[PDB]
Amino acid sequence: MQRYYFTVHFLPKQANLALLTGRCISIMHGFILKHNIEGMGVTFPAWSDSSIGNEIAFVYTDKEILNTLKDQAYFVDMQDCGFFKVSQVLAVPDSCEEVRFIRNQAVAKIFTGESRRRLKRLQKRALARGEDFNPKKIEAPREIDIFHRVAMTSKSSQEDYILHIQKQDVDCQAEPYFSNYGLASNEKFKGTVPDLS
Amino acid sequence: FNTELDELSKNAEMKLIDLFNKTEFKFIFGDAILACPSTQKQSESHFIYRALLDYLVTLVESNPKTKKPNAADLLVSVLEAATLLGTSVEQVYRLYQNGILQTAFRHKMNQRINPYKGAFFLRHVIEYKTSFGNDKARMYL
Amino acid sequence: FSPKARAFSDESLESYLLRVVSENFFDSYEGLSLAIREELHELDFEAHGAFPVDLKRLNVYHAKHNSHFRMRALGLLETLLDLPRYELQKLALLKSDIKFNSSVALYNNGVDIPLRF
Amino acid sequence: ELCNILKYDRSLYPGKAVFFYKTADSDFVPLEADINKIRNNILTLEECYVPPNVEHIFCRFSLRVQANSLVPSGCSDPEVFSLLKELAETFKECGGYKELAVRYCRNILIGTWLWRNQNTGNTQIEIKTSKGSCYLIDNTRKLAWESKWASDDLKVLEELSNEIESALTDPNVFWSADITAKIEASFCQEIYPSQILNSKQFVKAKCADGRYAVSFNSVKIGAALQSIDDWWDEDASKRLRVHEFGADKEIGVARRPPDSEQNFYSIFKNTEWYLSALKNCITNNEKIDPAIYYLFSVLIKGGMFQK
Amino acid sequence: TPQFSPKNISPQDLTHNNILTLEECYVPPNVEHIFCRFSLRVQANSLVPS
Repeated sequence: MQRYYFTVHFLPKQANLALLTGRCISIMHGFILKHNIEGMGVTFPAWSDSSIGNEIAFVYTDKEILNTLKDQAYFVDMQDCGFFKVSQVLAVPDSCEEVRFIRNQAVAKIFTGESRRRLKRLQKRALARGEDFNPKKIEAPREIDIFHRVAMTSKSSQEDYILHIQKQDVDCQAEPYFSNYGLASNEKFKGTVPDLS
Repeated sequence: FNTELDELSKNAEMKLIDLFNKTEFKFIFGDAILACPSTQKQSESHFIYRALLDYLVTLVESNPKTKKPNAADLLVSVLEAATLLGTSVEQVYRLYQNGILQTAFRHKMNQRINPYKGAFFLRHVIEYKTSFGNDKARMYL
Repeated sequence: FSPKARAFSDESLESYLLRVVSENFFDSYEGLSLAIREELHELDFEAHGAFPVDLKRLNVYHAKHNSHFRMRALGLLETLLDLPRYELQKLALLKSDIKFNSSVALYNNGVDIPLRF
Repeated sequence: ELCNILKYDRSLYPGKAVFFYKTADSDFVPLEADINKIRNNILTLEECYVPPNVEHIFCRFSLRVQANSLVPSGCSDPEVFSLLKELAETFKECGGYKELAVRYCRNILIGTWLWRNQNTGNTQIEIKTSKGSCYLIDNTRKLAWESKWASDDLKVLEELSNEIESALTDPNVFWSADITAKIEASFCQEIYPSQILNSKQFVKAKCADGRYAVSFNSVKIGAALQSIDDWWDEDASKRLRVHEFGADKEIGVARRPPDSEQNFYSIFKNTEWYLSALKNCITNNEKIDPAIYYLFSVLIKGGMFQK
Repeated sequence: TPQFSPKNISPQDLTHNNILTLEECYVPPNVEHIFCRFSLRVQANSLVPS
């Protein structure tokens, strides 16, 4: 029940945060798929409106498996090189302070490529059904709240893409149900993580 | 020397704090260009220098020019550029003066290039060197 | 398009390319040139900018300021026309730093020539 | 030698180049950007692409030409004024304005002025002149500076160069041209108009009905037409936009530096020398010195130069 | 310099730009005619000094 966590702090000032945040989440994703783990959450302690911070923290109920994830190759290698500061497995202060980091896919619609892909599909489907393809445009400009980028590579398809992460604040803890990037996708998954500083 | 340089290429993506087009060459490979014996004598190249560069020629060969940056977008300084061309440092500044070799970010008017800061890409610094033909190039055989 | 004619020991770059367009195919060298200009433009804009349309200024020693880009263009030309690697680059009249008493020189396989000759 | 208040007015007046497409009902539907705002310190991201059912897109602009390169607009020194007047007259009568006019005209025909949108599809260019001529290029993608053209395109080049040269030399002739490019668009092709410097916003032209149509700055189209300077060296890799120090924007260093004798002012100090050279070049198969072509290309650019 | 000699500042700073914030007036697209109107009054003030 007592949710333990550790924290990876990025020491260099000239570090591309979207890259390193992606690497840490990808290694967690790989580990989760290998070991068949469910309930793993990701939190950004040093989250600003300017940017995501130098810190990324992994929140789970078991202590041994977090200790196993702390003892992965990349973490100890980048700690030996002196770029990473990896914290020990500490119990959460467990007072309150729950937030929810969501991967909002709707952010992807502000770019031209998405509209081109989406219209190509609608054309094929409208043509398949047998009607004329005539989509109608929006009158209001698209309203989005601040989001931060996490650069992610598909090793299956060798495709570079980006996770559009948005932070929401909730009152009290919900059930630990997340995506395979531990990232509570705002309808399917409703998983909360403790706010750290 | 090949097998020593092969593991640095395979584990290049591992060490990355930033993107390839923002990281310097000495961050991945480490001192292996500016430690190499100089070719100031005669324009007669050293057997160590002939073996180093001939590895870098096949590096840009295997890393074609795509929208994702790769190991052939590593930044090279004017001294590391001077060694790979085998000329004086003023001669390589003079190529920069007549915009023959193209830096990799624009200095804003009072920026005089720091001789140790990584200025040029590894990519077209090699292609400039393959524009000059010498006898033991891999083109003929 | 896939030309089957291959370079001789001492054949010029222009000679080989004219013998590529001698296959019917393309009507003239210009037609081939504009078709490769289009394919380079879709591939790489820098190599597109380097690659000239005319046969006049196609040798490497003509390009004082975009030699590195010219080699790139030439390498993409090899890759694109179903040729082996270096196939065009061995026929090229390459650059040379050696001065013949304040006379700029030119490089062929092993040999460097004064540009006056 | 050089005056206090020497200044020239530019000779080529291009308008804003508007992007639009034609439907069954309307023959001017403005191409609108998609505005997205974020967050109140709101950031505005704008993207521009061809609507799904549209298969051709149009870039249109007007070019009017005055003869504002014969005499300076202002001058302190009478002898300089008389010298430049006679130099211009000498250069005109020798027939160098024809060579400048041809280079200016060729850039219009190959679609340079379509910057990043050039040869993305099968572009045709229609040119309607004030004198009731109508030229058509048919395919922009088959032309190039160094390429040898078909007789049709060369006839178009000859005729339009003659009209531009007459406009550049005669003060009593008012000359304008309406230039449209029709590009075959792919499915939702991304379009690259001019951006604002200050987030990402596009240069818009507000229509009469209130809608904003993405466009190029006049200065940018100008910069395209006046991209002819390859005189700086014998084997010039590119053609520079005409600059007084031969400044290259992409590479970011001057090709005619102040230290050299090929910058504008060094050439402008030898006018009485070049006048005698031009007077010798009259009656004579002898070609004109490229320094005078660079000189007159700067005078056709204009300036409020020294000082 | 004031007497025509090149002072030595960076070669890259010569191709460098200046940011200009201007106001621009263009005719809206597909507006055929523009109009300029003023009113002129004439008084007999040159007969006698004021």
